[PDB]
Amino acid sequence: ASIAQARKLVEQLKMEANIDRIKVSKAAADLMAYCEAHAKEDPLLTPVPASENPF
Amino acid sequence: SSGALIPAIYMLVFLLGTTGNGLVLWTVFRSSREKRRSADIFIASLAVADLTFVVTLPLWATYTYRDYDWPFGTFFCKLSSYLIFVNMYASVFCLTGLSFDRYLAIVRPVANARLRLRVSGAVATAVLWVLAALLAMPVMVLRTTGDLENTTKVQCYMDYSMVATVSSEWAWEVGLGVSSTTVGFVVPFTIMLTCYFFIAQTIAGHFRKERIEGLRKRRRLLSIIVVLVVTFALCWMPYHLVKTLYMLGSLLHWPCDFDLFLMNIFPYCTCISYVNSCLNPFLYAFFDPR
Amino acid sequence: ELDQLRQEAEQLKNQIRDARKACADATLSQITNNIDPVGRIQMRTRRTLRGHLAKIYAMHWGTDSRLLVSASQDGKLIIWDSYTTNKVHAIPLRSSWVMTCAYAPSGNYVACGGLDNICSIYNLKTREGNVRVSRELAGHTGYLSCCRFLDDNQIVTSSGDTTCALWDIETGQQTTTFTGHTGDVMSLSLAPDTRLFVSGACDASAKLWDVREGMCRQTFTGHESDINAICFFPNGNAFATGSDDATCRLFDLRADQELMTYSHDNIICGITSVSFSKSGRLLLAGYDDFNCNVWDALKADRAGVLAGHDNRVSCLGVTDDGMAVATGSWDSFLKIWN
Amino acid sequence: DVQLVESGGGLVQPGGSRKLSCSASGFAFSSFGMHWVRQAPEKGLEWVAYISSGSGTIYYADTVKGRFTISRDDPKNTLFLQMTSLRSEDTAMYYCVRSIYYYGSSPFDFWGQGTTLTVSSDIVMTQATSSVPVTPGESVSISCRSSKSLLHSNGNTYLYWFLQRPGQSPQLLIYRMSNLASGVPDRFSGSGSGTAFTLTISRLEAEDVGVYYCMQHLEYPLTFGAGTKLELK
Amino acid sequence: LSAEDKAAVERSKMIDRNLREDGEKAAREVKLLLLGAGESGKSTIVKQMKTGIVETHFTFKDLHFKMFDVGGQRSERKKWIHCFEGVTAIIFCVALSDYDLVLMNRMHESMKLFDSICNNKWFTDTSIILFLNKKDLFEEKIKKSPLTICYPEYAGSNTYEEAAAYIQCQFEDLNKRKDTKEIYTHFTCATDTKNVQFVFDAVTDVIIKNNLKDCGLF
Ligand SMILES: COc1cccc(OC)c1-n1c(NS(=O)(=O)[C@@H](C)[C@H](O)c2ncc(C)cn2)nnc1-c1cccc(C)n1
Repeated sequence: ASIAQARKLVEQLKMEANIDRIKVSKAAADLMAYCEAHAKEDPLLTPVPASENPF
Repeated sequence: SSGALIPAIYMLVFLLGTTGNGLVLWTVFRSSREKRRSADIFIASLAVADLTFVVTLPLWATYTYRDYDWPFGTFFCKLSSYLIFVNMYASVFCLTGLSFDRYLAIVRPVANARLRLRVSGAVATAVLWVLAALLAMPVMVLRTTGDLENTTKVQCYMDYSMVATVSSEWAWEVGLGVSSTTVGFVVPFTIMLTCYFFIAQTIAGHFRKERIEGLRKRRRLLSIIVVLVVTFALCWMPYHLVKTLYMLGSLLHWPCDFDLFLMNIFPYCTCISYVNSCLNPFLYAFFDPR
Repeated sequence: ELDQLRQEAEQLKNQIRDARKACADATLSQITNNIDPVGRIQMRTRRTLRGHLAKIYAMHWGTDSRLLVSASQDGKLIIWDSYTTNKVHAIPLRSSWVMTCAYAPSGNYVACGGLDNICSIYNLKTREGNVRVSRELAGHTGYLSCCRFLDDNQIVTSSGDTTCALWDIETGQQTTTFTGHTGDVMSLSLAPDTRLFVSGACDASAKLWDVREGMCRQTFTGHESDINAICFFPNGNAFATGSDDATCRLFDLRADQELMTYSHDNIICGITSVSFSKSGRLLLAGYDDFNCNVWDALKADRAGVLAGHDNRVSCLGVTDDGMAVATGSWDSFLKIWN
Repeated sequence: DVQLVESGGGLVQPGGSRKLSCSASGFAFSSFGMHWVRQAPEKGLEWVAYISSGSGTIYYADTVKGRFTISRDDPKNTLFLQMTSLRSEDTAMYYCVRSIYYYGSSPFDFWGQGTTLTVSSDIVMTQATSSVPVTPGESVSISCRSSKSLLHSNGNTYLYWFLQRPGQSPQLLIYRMSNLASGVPDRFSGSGSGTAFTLTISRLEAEDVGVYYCMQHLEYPLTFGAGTKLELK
Repeated sequence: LSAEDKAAVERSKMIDRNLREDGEKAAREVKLLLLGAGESGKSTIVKQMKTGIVETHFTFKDLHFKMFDVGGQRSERKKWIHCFEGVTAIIFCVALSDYDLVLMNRMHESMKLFDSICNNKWFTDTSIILFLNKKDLFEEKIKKSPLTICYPEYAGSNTYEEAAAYIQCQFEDLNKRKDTKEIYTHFTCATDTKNVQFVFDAVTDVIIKNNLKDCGLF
């Protein structure tokens, strides 16, 4: 029984090994830019009193 | 006889009752509302009826040392009498409602109690107060005030005028008595007797099991369920007792020797009638460990 | 036979850890410390729903940001109207043990399930005029944790023992079953592209699946206890994980790292749910300390505290438009905040 | 599948009394509300009575306030309508109707078959057009006007449309402005606003010949129009 | 409002009435839970009462019951155990014929399971009904084997009553909370429609005690 899971795991990490990686600075700048570019579309950060609030 | 200690006994009763009721109301207020049971609403009604029954005490306490001189105008003592009587009626009625809830919840958990939303659906806490206020409307202002032809002592009291007929004055007053006092004295006490008799027979028929440690709890349960009514009776009897004695004596040819005795003892029983309400917070300082 | 394993497994894990360790030049706080704080945010309770009679275990928002679905521990499943607090439907379940409700992306189907090992699908729009069970899904061995819709014909489920499955609805037969976990699987979220999704195990691990093929592409670690909730970033390149270690974490897909850890010294309870807000600036997290904290995304600073419940909060979500926030508890109430 | 059958009616002397009945067939009768709609020999479509779910709200018409009674019994799945004093303006088919009301419901879904009797302020929809020649393969438009603007504060209009081919029962086409119904081809469009409403078709076939009607649902007294015949020369 | 809004609120009120009726109907039924160790007398216990979770349904003397069984769940127990907070009692089956079978003493595994279920933080205000299933096997098994193999610290002869008392008291000892909950420990193999009577007595006693603690002076 252990023989099957042995291969099932070894091939799993073998497939895991070959992955292209991106650098943390650029990856975090991407989320920063996306979060900054939609500030006006957030109804929870900056609300509106009565014109467009169904609740 | 001709004692001036009643202001001091009034002060001590006020202190004890106010402390106990403030403690119990703070304990029941410091908790949330929805997590509670269905009995602490009646408990809080009892607490407010106890507090309001006592807040007015110092006025009538100093009424003795001032020796029948009323300094607070006209409406103050009539509202005082209204509040004290509605408080006494409300206290008796809310204890009655609490026992009614206990009956409907404990007698048969399966056969009855399908009317829990009917009787305990927060309707008692309104109907009891409404009935107390309605019955206290004559107690609201039927009172009068004044002096004598030469007596400068200013006291306020219940109006005996009712000029409709001289022979109907005492008749209507004794009717008021033997209606209000009689119903408030017999209906609650009889329903308490029936309720606790049924509870006792149920708990005696369902606890036949001869166990080791639960017999102490069964004995304690029966002891508490008997001493509750024992204290209620032996601490509330003399009030209605002396009023009944006076009303039965008055319409009869009776020797006036004990008139002094009854008049002397009448204001004394007031203190123990007060302490009957004053030991109510003990009923949950001892039997409620929350 | 295990002698080769006891070296190859370690060599492979070292060769997969060294690169991701050597690609960690900086952090999120160090780069995003210059942005201004979001300021204290206050949210009031707008509408409270008073229908249930037991615990509430699940909640989901429809696509139109108006309808709602709840599944209580009693045999009921109520569909609400979030604008006027009415009731449009009430479904009596066959089994009284439910742990997930799901709403179709179109508005015609509702799915539920629980300890009964089955996932029932109900049909709402019917000529007769009542909800009728359409298909009873079978093939699992443990309790049913969470289910989600892709379209009106496919559904992804998260079983109890190890498995997560994809089957079509016309035929009650599993289409693809992928197993790589060791322990229970509780939560899963679907990416907007509908081609990828992640699931959270109970052995402190989260994996990224592929809907088409059925293999596991990536794995992440880091928590010291089980994971109870996952929600994607709105963009589709990150997800947040809740744990019973009293902490949340944010991972990145292309980076294969953990960015920031959201944990305070005052909190010691567990986390029951997590969901992002629009634009990915706020992170609402349910807590077992009778509260619902609001966190910042690019900073660790805590925003306001959302506290209006008498029991623990179990499920919460944010509408597609981004206006309302819904929370449910083990009390009978379901609150809507704004 | 869904079937409403109603029967019982003959000749009545001017002052007599008779009772109608309609029987359901498997559509969860207890969860819907039912109506009654009248139609003189060659006239429009009036309104008669109403009964709601749970036998709660019961609203009548104006002309029949004091001589009609409506009742239902959930067992046996049947509906009744009594008559007391009938004059010469009660000769019509009575067209039992179905209705359901929730957030995304479709009122006036299924219409019955009809019986026959021969005794022998409010919104006014004009629909000034009476008859227009039509030819297959092109687009035609029908217009309707109302006394009051129907745009409520909720943001949704309340005015419907109907079709009736010669020799059968009406059916629903669009259950608001711009909300197409189920079981109807998608060659229809509402495109209405304010008080001037319209309805255009893509192509005209041989099955679309008939009469088209209008109906308002703001004020409870439901008024109708007059009709627009298509002749298809 | 419009006519449709009034119709919608009428529908909502009708649904609320129906839900209240359903809750009131379902609020007066006893709920139980059977937990066992491996292959125990649960199979023969469920007999005289009349996939995963299995529901059993029977009534007795104007009282309505509802019994569950989660033996075949096979998952992490601490994770799905939340849902059973409102149960009235917890029936428990323990095999007396497994004191010599080993698979690691079987009876010791049962003791550990009883410990974990009894001291769990959820079921702190609920009673426990303990069934000792096998009687006839015990009589023929004590005469040939020494009980010291199951608990060496015991001192005594090889009769029946002392052994039964020792087993019962050792099972009852693990209950740390002496005051809040009570154990009953009835034997079996005398089913004879008597087990349902024992369950009825236990449930009526626990419900009257719960009512007394909830509203009474307790
Ligand atoms: C605030 O109250 C009073 C204060 C002072 C004197 C009073 O009475 C003499 C009361 N009082 C009253 N007056 S009285 O009865 O009309 C009295 C004037 C009448 O001469 C009478 N009646 C009965 C006998 C035996 C003799 N003489 N009636 N009730 C109460 C009451 C008392 C305590 C608590 C409560 C709730 N109530």
